[PDB]
Amino acid sequence: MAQGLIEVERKFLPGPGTEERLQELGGTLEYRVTFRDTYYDTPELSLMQADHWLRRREDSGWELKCPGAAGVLGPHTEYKELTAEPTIVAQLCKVLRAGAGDVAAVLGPLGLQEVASFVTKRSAWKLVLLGADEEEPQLRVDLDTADFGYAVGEVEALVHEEAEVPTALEKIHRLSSMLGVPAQETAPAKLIVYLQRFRPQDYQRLLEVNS
Ligand SMILES: [Cl-]
Ligand SMILES: [Cl-]
Repeated sequence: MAQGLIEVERKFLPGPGTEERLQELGGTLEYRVTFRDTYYDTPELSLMQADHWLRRREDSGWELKCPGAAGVLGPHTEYKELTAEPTIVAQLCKVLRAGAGDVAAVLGPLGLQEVASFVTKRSAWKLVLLGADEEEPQLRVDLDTADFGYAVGEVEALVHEEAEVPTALEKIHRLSSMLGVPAQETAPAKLIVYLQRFRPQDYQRLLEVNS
């Protein structure tokens, strides 16, 4: 189970020189892929309010991201990636305060409805660091373009235990600086931009309740 359940990440807005600097560091373009995700939430965006993200990826399956360090690390920084459907069901019941063995079965009972569906084109780069001669010596950089035109990058470390997260954060920040990402720069998740575009009243309601 070598990869790890915990995503540590930093989103950014790509520029013309991002891939070249990745290459010059020894990074490689591992693949280019296109994937369709459908996201689910209550009409109140209860999951999004709790920094939970539930999606079913075509030809891949369900995933629930939920914060690994809620209240300690800011949103869009660390997520446990839940893919075993019984764990997803348990965590959804927990967050939403509610006999489903699979996620499809729980949507009705929990009041979860489709809130977005869209396709992303991704260039997945990986950087093996120090020729692999260190702990967790691979960082991923995804360069995504959503079908609505939004371009977003993510520098990502996948680790196994919360105790690895501080070091992962440090390495992601250092790689981010080398790719030319301003320290203060933020970039919204694709789903948030989808809501801005196509469900602007939901996006406004989200801003209001999150404050
Ligand atoms: Cl397994
Ligand atoms: Cl995103």
